[PDB]
Amino acid sequence: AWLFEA
Amino acid sequence: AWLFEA
Amino acid sequence: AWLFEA
Amino acid sequence: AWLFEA
Amino acid sequence: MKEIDELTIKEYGVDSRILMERAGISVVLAMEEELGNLSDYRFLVLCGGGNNGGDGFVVARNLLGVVKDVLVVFLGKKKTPDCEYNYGLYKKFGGKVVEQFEPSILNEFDVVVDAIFGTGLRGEITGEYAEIINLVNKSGKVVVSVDVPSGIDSNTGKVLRTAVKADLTVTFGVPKIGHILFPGRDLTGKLKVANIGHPVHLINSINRYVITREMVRSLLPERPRDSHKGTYGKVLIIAGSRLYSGAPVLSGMGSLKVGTGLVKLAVPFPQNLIATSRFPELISVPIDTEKGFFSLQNLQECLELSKDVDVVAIGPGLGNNEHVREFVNEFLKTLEKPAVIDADAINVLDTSVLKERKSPAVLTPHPGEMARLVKKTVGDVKYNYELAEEFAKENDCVLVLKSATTIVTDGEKTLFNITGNTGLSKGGSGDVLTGMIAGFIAQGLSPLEASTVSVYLHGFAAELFEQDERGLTASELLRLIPEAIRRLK
Amino acid sequence: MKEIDELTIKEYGVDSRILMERAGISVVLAMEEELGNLSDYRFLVLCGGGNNGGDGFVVARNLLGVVKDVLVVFLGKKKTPDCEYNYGLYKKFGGKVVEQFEPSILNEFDVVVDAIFGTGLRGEITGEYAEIINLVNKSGKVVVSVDVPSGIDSNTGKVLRTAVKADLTVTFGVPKIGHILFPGRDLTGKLKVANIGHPVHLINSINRYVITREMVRSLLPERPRDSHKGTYGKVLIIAGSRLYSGAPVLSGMGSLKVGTGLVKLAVPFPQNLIATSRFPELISVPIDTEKGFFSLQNLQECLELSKDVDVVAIGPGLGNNEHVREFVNEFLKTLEKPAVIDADAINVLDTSVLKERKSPAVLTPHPGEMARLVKKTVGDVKYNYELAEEFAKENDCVLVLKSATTIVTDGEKTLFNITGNTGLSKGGSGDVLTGMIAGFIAQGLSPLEASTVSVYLHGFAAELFEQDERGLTASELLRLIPEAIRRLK
Amino acid sequence: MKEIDELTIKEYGVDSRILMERAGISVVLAMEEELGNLSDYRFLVLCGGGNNGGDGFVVARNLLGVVKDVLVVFLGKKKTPDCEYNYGLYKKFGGKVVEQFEPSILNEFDVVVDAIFGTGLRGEITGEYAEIINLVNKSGKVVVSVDVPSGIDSNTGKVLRTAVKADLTVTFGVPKIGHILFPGRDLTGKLKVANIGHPVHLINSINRYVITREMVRSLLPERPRDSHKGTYGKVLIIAGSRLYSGAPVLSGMGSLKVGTGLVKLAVPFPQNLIATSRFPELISVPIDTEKGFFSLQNLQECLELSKDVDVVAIGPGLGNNEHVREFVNEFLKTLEKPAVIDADAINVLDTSVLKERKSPAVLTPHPGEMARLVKKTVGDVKYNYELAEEFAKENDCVLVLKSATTIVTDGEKTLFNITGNTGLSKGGSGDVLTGMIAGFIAQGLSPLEASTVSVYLHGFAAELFEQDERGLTASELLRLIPEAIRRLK
Ligand SMILES: Nc1ncnc2c1ncn2[C@@H]1O[C@H](COP(=O)(O)O)[C@@H](O)[C@H]1O
Ligand SMILES: Nc1ncnc2c1ncn2[C@@H]1O[C@H](COP(=O)(O)O)[C@@H](O)[C@H]1O
Ligand SMILES: Nc1ncnc2c1ncn2[C@@H]1O[C@H](COP(=O)(O)O)[C@@H](O)[C@H]1O
Ligand SMILES: Nc1ncnc2c1ncn2[C@@H]1O[C@H](COP(=O)(O)O)[C@@H](O)[C@H]1O
Ligand SMILES: Nc1ncnc2c1ncn2[C@@H]1O[C@H](COP(=O)(O)O)[C@@H](O)[C@H]1O
Ligand SMILES: Nc1ncnc2c1ncn2[C@@H]1O[C@H](COP(=O)(O)O)[C@@H](O)[C@H]1O
Ligand SMILES: [K+]
Ligand SMILES: [K+]
Ligand SMILES: [K+]
Repeated sequence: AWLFEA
Repeated sequence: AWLFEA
Repeated sequence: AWLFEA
Repeated sequence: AWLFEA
Repeated sequence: MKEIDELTIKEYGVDSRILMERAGISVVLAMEEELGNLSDYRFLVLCGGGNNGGDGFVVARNLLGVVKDVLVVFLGKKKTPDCEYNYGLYKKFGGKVVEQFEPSILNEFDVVVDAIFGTGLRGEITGEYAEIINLVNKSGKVVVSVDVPSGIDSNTGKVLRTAVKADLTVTFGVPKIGHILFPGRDLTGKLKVANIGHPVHLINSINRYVITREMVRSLLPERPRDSHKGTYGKVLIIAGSRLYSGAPVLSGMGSLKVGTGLVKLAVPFPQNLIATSRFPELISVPIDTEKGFFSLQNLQECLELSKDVDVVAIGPGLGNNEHVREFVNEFLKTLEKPAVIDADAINVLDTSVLKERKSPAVLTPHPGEMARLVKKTVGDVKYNYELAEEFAKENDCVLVLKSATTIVTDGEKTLFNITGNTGLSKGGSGDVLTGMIAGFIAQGLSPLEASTVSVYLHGFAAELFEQDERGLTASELLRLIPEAIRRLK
Repeated sequence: MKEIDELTIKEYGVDSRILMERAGISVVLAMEEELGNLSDYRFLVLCGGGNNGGDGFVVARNLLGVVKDVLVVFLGKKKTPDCEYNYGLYKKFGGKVVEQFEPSILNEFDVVVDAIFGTGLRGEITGEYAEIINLVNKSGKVVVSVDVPSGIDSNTGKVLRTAVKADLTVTFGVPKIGHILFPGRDLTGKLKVANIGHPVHLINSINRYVITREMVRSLLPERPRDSHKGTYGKVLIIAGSRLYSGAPVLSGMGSLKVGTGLVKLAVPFPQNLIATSRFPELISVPIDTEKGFFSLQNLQECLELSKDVDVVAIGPGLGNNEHVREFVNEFLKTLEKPAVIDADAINVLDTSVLKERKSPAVLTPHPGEMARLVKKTVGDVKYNYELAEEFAKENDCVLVLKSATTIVTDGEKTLFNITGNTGLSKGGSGDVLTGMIAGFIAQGLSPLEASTVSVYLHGFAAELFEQDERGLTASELLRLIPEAIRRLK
Repeated sequence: MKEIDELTIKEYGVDSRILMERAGISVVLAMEEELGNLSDYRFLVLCGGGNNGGDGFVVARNLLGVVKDVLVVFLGKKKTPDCEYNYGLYKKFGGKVVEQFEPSILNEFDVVVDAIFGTGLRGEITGEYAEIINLVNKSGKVVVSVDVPSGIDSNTGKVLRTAVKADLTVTFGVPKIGHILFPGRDLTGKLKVANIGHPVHLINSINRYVITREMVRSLLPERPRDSHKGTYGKVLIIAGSRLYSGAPVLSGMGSLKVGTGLVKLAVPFPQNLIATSRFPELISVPIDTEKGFFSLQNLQECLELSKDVDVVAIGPGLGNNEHVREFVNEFLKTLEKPAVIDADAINVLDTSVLKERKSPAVLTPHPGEMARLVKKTVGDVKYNYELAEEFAKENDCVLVLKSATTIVTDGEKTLFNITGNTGLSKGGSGDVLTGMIAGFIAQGLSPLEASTVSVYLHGFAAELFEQDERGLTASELLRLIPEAIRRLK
C-alpha cells in the first residue's frame, strides 16, 4: 500500500 | 490433436 | 500399449 | 529479488 | 472425398497401400482410446471385398499377437487390389479367415469390427449381408465401424434397408454427410475423424462443414469497452396476435440475451402488454388492429418503426389469414432492411417478393414450413441439403432449415449444426432462435454468420440445462444462453 | 533387427514404404505425447540420405500444415529409394528443403528432429556432419532422434567421434544395444519403442533382452502359506577377514531380505561377532585362523558346513593372498553345491577349476575383476557382452558383469539391467547383490533366473531411497529391498 | 563498502542524495513486508548526525501522512550535509523533531527505527546515547535498525559497550562483517540487504562473502550415470585410540554420506571393530599398537595404506601424547596426498611441517585448538578472520575455523558460514565435518571448495532435525545429510 495505489 | 478430430 | 513400449 | 537479498 | 483419395494418390503420389495402412492403424488407436488396453478382448472383423474391407484386413493384421483372439469373416466374392494385398498380409502374419458366418459365432468374441461396406455402397442391402447385420445389432457386443456404419449411404444419412448400429465409428479425413444427418448420425455412435495423410489443402477445400466451437468463437462480435447500446444495434420484432401472445416475448429476449443493444416489439394491443410485464427491459409497442391480427392498416406504422432499426424479425405468432398475408408481403416488399422471416411469415410468403428485395433475408423454416413453401412433401425436403442450397441461391437468401441437425446455407457455403437435444422439441424454442439471429445481425454479423453462431449457441444452451432435457422450456433456455456464450470462451 | 526389416519385407511381403511411413508417424505421435499439442512449435528436421533420413522426410511431411513451421536440411549426397520417394512427397506436399546448414538456423526453430544417421552408421563422424551435431548439442533446443541418436554405434553404445544428445529417442521394434549401453544410453534421453508392423514372432525371436518388471514379477518364487524356513532354502556365506569385517554382514542380509529361510556365515574369529551384533537373526560361525584369513587349514571345516546348505557364496572381504588362493581353489574344486563367486574369490580364481566343477556357479565381477580374470584391459571388457558370452559358455557358468548397465549371460541368453543409480557406486553394494543371488538360488531359481531377478531388484531398491542418491549406503539399501519386492507386485 | 559509496558517487556520478533516498525507502519497504500495512502503527525514529541519521530522516519523511504518528528524536550535535538536507525536507513536509529524549516517550509509539549510528561508529558508546539504547532494549517495542544496529562495530561484530537489539535490520549493497559474526549477528535480528543503486561490478568485487545455497548448489560434483565407486574417490581416515573409539566411525560415515566411493579407516585394534559393527559398509583396518595409540611403529603401515587413496583425514580421537606427535608429524611430512587435519592431529602439529609439504592441507580447528596452535588466547583468535587469513597464507593451506559462524579461508578468499544451530554443540559433530571435507576432496573438489560445501551442508543438516535441536546427536546428523543435499536441489 505504501508504494502503489491499484 | 494430430491423429484425431472429435 | 499397442504403439509404444516405454 | 530486485530490491532485496534475504 | 472420393476425389480426395484419388488426387492424393494420382497427383500427390501417395501409394494407396499407405493410405490403407494409415486408415487401419487409426482404427486400432481409436479402439485403444475407447476400450483401454486391448489385450483382454477377442475381435471379430467382418470384411467385404472393397477398400473398406481392406481397411479391416489391416486392423485384423495389426491386432495379431497383441490381443486375445482375432478372426476375419470375409463376406465378399472378389477383392479389390488393395483389399487383396492386405488379405495376403493377414494370412502371412498367421491370421485366420473364414467365409461362412455362423449365427453363434458372435458368442466367442467381445468386439465386432464392421468393415463390410463404406462410402462404396450403392442400393439396398439384402440376403446374407442383411442377416449378418441384423445378427450383430441383436448381439449386444461392442461395435466399431470402419468409415461409416455399413448400410448408411454416406451422401444422405439414409439407411439402405438395414444398417449397423456402432458404438464407435472411425472415419478418415473429414466427417461425411452420412455421419451428420439422421438416421445415420444416430447409427455412427461416437465419431472420430482420423488424419490418414491427405494434404491439408485438400481437406480444407471441402465445400460443406460442421459448425464447431472454434468456428463460432472466432465469429462472436467484439465488445469494445467504450460502447453504448447503439454500438450493439437495434432490432424490431413484428409478431404476435390475439391467439399467440407469447411468441414476441421469447423472440425479443432471444435478441437481448445475445448482446443486442435495443429490442422493440410491435404486437397487437393489449397482447403487447404481456411482454413488458414479463421482461420490462423490452420495448413493446401496441399496434391497434381490427380483430387481433396485423393487416395492411398497420403497414405504414410498421415501416415507420423500422426506419430507426438495423434488422427486422417477422412471423412468430402472427397467425395465417389473408389480411396477415397481404401485410407480410407488402411489408417485405417495401422494407429496405435485413429481414429474418420465421413461422407464419413463411406460411404466407410470396417467394417472388424475396427475389425483388434488394436487402438481405434469412428464412428459418422447419420441414413442414419448408414443404409448404416449395410445395413438396415433408419427406422430400427433410435433410435435403441440395434443395436448401438451390432455394437459397435462387432467392438470394440464407436458409436455415431446422431439425435435430440444422442446415444453414446461402447457396455457396453449407453448414451443419449438431448441438442441441430433444428439449428444444417444444413450442417456442424456434421463437428464441429467430431473435438470436436478428440480434446477431444487428451487431454487424452477416446473415450467414449470424445464423451459424445462433443455431450453434441455441443448441449448446439446451445442453447446459441441469435437469432432464425433456423438461426444458424456452424460458429456461433464454436463461442458459449467456452461459453458453461464456463457455464458448 | 536389420534382418528383421529384411524378412518383414522380403518374406512377409510388407512394402518397405509402409514400414517407413509407420516409423515416421510413430515419431510424430511420440513428440505429441512428450511435448503436448505440436501446433505451437517450429521444427527443423535434419535428414541424411539413408533410410533414417527417409523416416525424417515422413515426419516432416506429416507436420506440414499442422505446426507453425517446418524445414528440412538435407545433408546427404545420394538418397536411397525409400528416402527418395519420401523426399518427393515432402516436396509435393509443399515442404521446404535446403542443402546448406547455416549456424544461425537453430535460431528460428524450437525442435530439432535428428534423422541424420541411424543403425546404418559405420565409422567416425567428421567434417560438416560433426560440425552440425556440435551445433545442435550447443543449441539448447529440444532434440528428438529417429531410431538412435546420430553418432551412436547401435551395436555397442559407443560414440563415433561425436554424437547427438537427444531429449527423446523413438526407436522401432526393439531397443537396440546402443540405447542400452553407455555412453549411448545417456545420449538417448527418454526412449520410446514403437511397433511399426513387424510380425510379433520376429520381434520375440531376438536373442538379447532388457530385464523388465514383468519378467521379474513372473520369476519371483511363490510363498506357499504352509511353509517353514527349510522351504525357502539355506545359504552359507564364506567371507571376511581381519581387514574386512563388514562384507559378511551385508551379504548375509542380502540373502535374508530376499526371503531365504536360513543364512549361515563362516567368518574368522572374532570378526564373526560383528555380524550378530548388528543382525542377530544371522548365524555367524567363528573360523579359527592363523593370521585373520582363511587358509587350507579351514578347508575341512567349510566343506562340513556346506553339506547342510543349498548354495554357497564366497569371496567378499576374504583378502587376496596365497593362502586364500589355495583355500578358495581347493574349496570350489571339492564343493558339490552351486557357488556364487564374488570379489576376492574371483581375484584368486583358477578358471580351470570352473570347467572341472559338475555343480553350477555364478561369477559376479566388476570390470576391474573381469579384466584381471581374463587378462585384458578394463577398456576391452567393459560393456563387452560378446566377451561375457564367450566366457560363460567356455566355463559353463553364469556371468554377471556389474556396471551402470549390468550384463547377465549364460552363453546362450543375454540380459541387460537398467535399474539403479549412482548411489550404488559405493563399497558394499556389491556385497548385498552376492547375497541376493545366493538367496534366490536357495529358494529354487536357476542361477540365471536368480541373477536376473537380483540385479533388477538391487537397482530398483536404490531408486526407492527417499533422499539424494549420493547419500545411499548398503545398510539403507538392505532396508529398501522388501519395498522393491512389494512394488514389483 | 565505504569505498563503494565513494566510488559510486565520485567516479560513477550518482548524487549522494540519491543513494540516501534509495536507502531510506528500502527501509520503508522492508518494514511493510515485515509488519504488513503500516498505517496502523506509530513510529519513533532516532537519528544521529551522520549519514545513518540522514537515512532516518528519509524514512521519517516518507512515513508522513501515511502512518498514524511519526516523531524524530535527533540526538547528534552537528549534521553532515546529506543528513542536513534531509532534516530540512522532513521539516518542510511538516514532520515533528525534538532533541530531548524522555524515558516515557517509548510509551506512545509502536515501532522504534534506530538510525543513531551505522558503519560510521568508532569507540565505545557512553552517556545519553547508551541510556537511550538501554531504554529501547527494555521497551519491548519492535525495533528496525538502519544499516547495522547502533553499537555494533561493522568490521568485527563486537558490541561497543552497548548496542541495539533489532527485530529487523536493513543494510545496503552487501551484508557487513558485523551482521555475520557474533554477538552482532544476534543483535541484527532478521537481515535484509537492499540494492540502493551501486553498480553491480562494485558489489561483486567484495573479497569476502557469505556461503549461500546458490553457491553450494553450483559446487556440488556431478553424478554421471556411467560411474563406479572409483569415480567418486577413496578416503583414508587415520583415527581413534583406546580412549576414543567413536570418532573414526563418525568421520568415516561423514565421507560416505556425501557420496564418496570408498572409505577406509585405520584404527588401533580392537577399537577398529566398533566401526564395522555399527556401519559394515566401512572398511576398518586394525592397527597393532603397543598401548592403544598410534606411534612411529605404525608409520610405514599408514603410508602404505595411503598410496591407494585420494585424500587422508587424520586426528579425531588420536589422543595427544609424545608418540602420537612423532607419528603425526613424520606422517604428514612424508604423505604426498591432500591431508585434512583435525582435532588431536592439530594439537600435536608442528607448523614447519605444513610449509615444507608440497601437497595441500585443510586444517579444521575450533578456537581452543586455534589458540594453542598459534599460541594466543581464545579471545584473540575467536572470530578473528584476518588472523585466519594470515595463517592460511603463511602455511599454504585452507583454514576452517569452527564456530556458530565458521570462517573458511585460503588467504585470498574468505567465506562465512551461517547455517547450523546449537545441536552441533556436542562432541562428535566436528568428526562428521572432517569426513565430509575429505569426501568432497576425494570427489575432485579443491580444498577450499570441499570446505565451503561441507560447512554449509553440515549446518543445514542440523536444521533439518525434526525435534528440539538440543537433542541432536552426530548419528542423527549423519542420517540428515542426504536430505540436506536433496534440499539443496
Ligand atoms: N456513450 C455514447 N457514446 C457515443 N454516442 C452515444 C453514447 N450514448 C448515446 N450516444 C448517441 O446518442 C444516440 C442514441 O444513443 P443509443 O441510445 O446508444 O442508440 C446515438 O445516435 C449515439 O450517437
Ligand atoms: N431433437 C432435437 N435436437 C436438436 N434440436 C432440436 C430438436 N428438436 C427441435 N430442435 C430445434 O429447436 C427449434 C425448433 O423450432 P420450431 O421447429 O420453429 O418449433 C429448432 O431450432 C430446431 O432445430
Ligand atoms: N512346519 C514344518 N513342516 C514340515 N517340516 C518341518 C517344519 N518345520 C520343521 N520341519 C522339518 O524339520 C527340519 C528342520 O526344519 P527347518 O528348520 O525348517 O529347515 C526339516 O528337515 C523339516 O522337514
Ligand atoms: N564400472 C566400471 N567402469 C570402469 N572401470 C571400473 C568399473 N568398476 C571397476 N573398475 C576398475 O576396477 C578398478 C577398481 O574399481 P573401483 O572398485 O571402482 O575403484 C579401477 O581401477 C577401475 O578402473
Ligand atoms: N552408477 C551406477 N548405476 C547403477 N548401478 C551401479 C552404479 N554403480 C555401481 N552400480 C552397481 O552397484 C554394484 C557395485 O558392486 P561392486 O562393483 O562389487 O562394488 C554393482 O551391482 C553395480 O552394477
Ligand atoms: N551453536 C552452534 N551453531 C552452529 N554451529 C555450531 C554451533 N556449535 C558448534 N557448531 C559447529 O559444530 C562443529 C563442532 O566441532 P568441534 O568444535 O570440533 O567439536 C563445528 O562444525 C562448529 O562450527
Ligand atoms: K463399415
Ligand atoms: K538419428
Ligand atoms: K543504526
